[PDB]
Amino acid sequence: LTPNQVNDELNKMQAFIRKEAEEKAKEIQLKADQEYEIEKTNIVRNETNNID
Amino acid sequence: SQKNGIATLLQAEKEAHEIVSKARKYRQDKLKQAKTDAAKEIDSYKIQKDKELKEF
Amino acid sequence: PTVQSLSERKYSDEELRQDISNLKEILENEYQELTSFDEYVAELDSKLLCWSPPHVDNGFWSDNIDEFKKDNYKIFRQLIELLQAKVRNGDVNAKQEKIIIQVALNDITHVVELLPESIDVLDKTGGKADIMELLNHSDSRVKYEALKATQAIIGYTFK
Amino acid sequence: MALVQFYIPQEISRDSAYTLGQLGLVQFRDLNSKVRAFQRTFVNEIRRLDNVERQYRYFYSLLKKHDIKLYEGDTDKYLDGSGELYVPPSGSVIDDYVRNASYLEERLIQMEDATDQIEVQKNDLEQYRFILQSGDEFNIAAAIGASVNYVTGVIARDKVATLEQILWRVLRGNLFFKTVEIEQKNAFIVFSHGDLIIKRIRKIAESLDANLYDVDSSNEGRSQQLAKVNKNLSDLYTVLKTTSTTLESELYAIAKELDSWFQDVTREKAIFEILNKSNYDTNRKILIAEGWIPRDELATLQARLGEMIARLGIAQYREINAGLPTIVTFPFMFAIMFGHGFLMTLAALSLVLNEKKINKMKRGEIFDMAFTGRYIILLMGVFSMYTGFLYNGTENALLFSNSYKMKLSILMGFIHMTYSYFFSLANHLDIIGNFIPGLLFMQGIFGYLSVCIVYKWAVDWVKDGKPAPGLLNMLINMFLSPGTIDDELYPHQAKVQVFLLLMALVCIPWLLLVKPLHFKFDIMIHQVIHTIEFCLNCVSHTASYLRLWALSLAHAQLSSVLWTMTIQIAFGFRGFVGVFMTVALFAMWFALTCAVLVLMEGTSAMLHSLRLHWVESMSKPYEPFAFEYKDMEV
Repeated sequence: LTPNQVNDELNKMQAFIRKEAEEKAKEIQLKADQEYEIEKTNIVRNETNNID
Repeated sequence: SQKNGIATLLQAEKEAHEIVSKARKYRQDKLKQAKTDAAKEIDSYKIQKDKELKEF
Repeated sequence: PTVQSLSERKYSDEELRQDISNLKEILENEYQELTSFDEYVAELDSKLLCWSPPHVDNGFWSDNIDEFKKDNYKIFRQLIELLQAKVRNGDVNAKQEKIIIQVALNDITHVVELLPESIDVLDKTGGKADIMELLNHSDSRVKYEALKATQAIIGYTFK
Repeated sequence: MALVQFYIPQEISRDSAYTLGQLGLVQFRDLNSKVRAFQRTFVNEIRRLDNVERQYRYFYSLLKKHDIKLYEGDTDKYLDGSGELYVPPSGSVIDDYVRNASYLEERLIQMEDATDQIEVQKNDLEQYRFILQSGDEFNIAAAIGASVNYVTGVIARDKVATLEQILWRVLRGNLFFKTVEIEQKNAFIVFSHGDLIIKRIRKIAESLDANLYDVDSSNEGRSQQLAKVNKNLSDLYTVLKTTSTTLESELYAIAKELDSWFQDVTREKAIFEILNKSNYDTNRKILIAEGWIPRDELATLQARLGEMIARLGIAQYREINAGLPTIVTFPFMFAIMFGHGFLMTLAALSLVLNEKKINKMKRGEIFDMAFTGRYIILLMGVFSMYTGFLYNGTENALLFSNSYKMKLSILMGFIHMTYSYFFSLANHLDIIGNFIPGLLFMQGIFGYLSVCIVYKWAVDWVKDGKPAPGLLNMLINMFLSPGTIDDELYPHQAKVQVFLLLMALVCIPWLLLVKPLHFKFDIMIHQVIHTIEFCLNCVSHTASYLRLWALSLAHAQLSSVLWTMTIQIAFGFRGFVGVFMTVALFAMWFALTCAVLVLMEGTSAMLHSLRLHWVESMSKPYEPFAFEYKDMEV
């Protein structure tokens, strides 16, 4: 009924959605960096053993 | 401003979805370059082994 | 069990749900891939009975029922001798004896139900008279397991 | 403080938001399901609904295995104490209920199967114990050997054993023994034959009655088998007693948890259905509202069911119109058809005290609908005592009370018709018109008939009328314009019919013409349909309102005939004959009088049908009958 409650709830919902999207993007970037690091480390270890 | 918060919240949710899709594309790019790192490291290790063989 | 119950409920970020689904198959497949006969023989030889996910299934006792017979059913006579030996020495109405007594009494019901020849080794070893004494005491969960083993022995003792 | 979520279409968000906000709701913001990222629909809601259905099936299996009846009632509202005690306002988890109920369901199923198998084995050993003792009686000398041919058997009675002896004598001749022994019920039978005919006697006993063989027992390792059968029958009673004690002790602690978990799973299923967890609910309901409810307005939020929103957190008008005039016009006009109202006031007064236990008892089919409409039966039953005691001026004969009872229903219905026209004219609030012109011809005809009816009963001396007046005044009017009076008219005297016909004739064209003019600040067929419907309902209301004197005269004549034909016969023959004949006559008189009053009260639905059909058109279905009982509750 009031006009301030829709703006306050929409601003809090938008800020919480933006923070959740930023945290999910940071977690996805960290998981992709860790998976790329292990995926490089395995083939680097195998190629280093074969070259050794 | 009752009908404006859903219109702004839809654009904010689409911006959050594109922000998640950009991080997924960056994770796919790092997963693509992860094999290129070791494939670029093996050719740098074989030349290091060849100097240790030619020195002996 | 918490990973199996948590694997059903899903939400957003389905990559974490695929990570939990990959972790649940590696967690259940890592422990379930072991031998049930070696784990049951090491657990019965160690004198420590505890409830586990693969210890309450009929498939583990079904494959270990034929392999347990080495000399007159020495595996079931050793488990019943450990369960009755825990009742003789190490007196009951305690917290420590009720776990091994309830685990051995609950584990004896599957071997007694799957194999009808365990009544001769159980009656010859003496677990039939000791199994009836556990129902009158406390530990009504272990008394319910002893009522299940006594009901399984009573079902094969008379039809 | 508490999170509330509602769903409805985007056409009544202002009316549902005003009614929901008017009961304590604050911070109401209308949104959708695609504008958020933490409460979006997915397959996890369908898997949670399937887990809630598996938890409901596990609760139904635990309730069926518990030996208690299935709970068919549900209370998810926070207004009542049972809905708050069976459903807490805090959040819940389905995994804790399913994981806390799976072990109880498996343990209850294993305890039920072990108790049934132990009861069947104890019943078999106890049924075979007396047969083994009776067969062993007739130590052991010829009951455990092999040199004597003995045949034992259990039977129901000697009558069933006579057919077995007739079949054994018809299929084997006179080569057997017919004996019967009484047991504890069972029957001890014993047969004798050769040692080499045990195969024919056993095979003939196989197609015979109840299962008895040459050795009726499960243990024969000891001599005799009665000691081992007594030991197994003595251990099976202890195992069945321990299984029954563990089943009763385990089942005694989980009685209310199945109903509370079923109500919490029903509220979680309603929250999942309100959350749009399916794929076909994203095109039907697209409006989802949220708000903050405190810890003191949650009980007040369950006082109204809402128009179309499901008030479940973690004719739906708010104030009008819902049939508010039916609570006064319904019981007052319905009570006039019937002191006969004293028994309805006593039986309706018993339902006030019996409302609590009778609301959860569900005794009978008419007592359920009578208990739901207890306020309408209390108000109509209390109002029936006045009209019932007023009838039986005074009623002495026919042609005397009908002159006042005839105009009494028209004079009483005229105020209800004028109030029903003023109530519809006051509503619909720039947007005026089509209501001020109506109710002018019926107000003039019924006003001139009610004025001559009220003036007719005051006219003594001669300036009055016996035929009727009132009925002959409106009946003679509208036929002749140049009249004077027929009959009992005041010194006016011909301008009333000319003004009534002139004001009634102008009401036809002014009705449909005022509809398009008032809208300008499809109506052609609506104007003629509304004019013909108003012209039909105007005579239909006054024509239908005359049943009150007929029903009251019929019930009052049917009660006064038996009372007047029973009191005089009961009062005569003094002594013990007056007490026995007066008690036996008054008991059968009051017994048929209560059934006649209940028959008239059941047959008094013509005021509800006419008020629901004809009264609903000029005022604004079964919405007013439910709104009258729901009005006193909220």
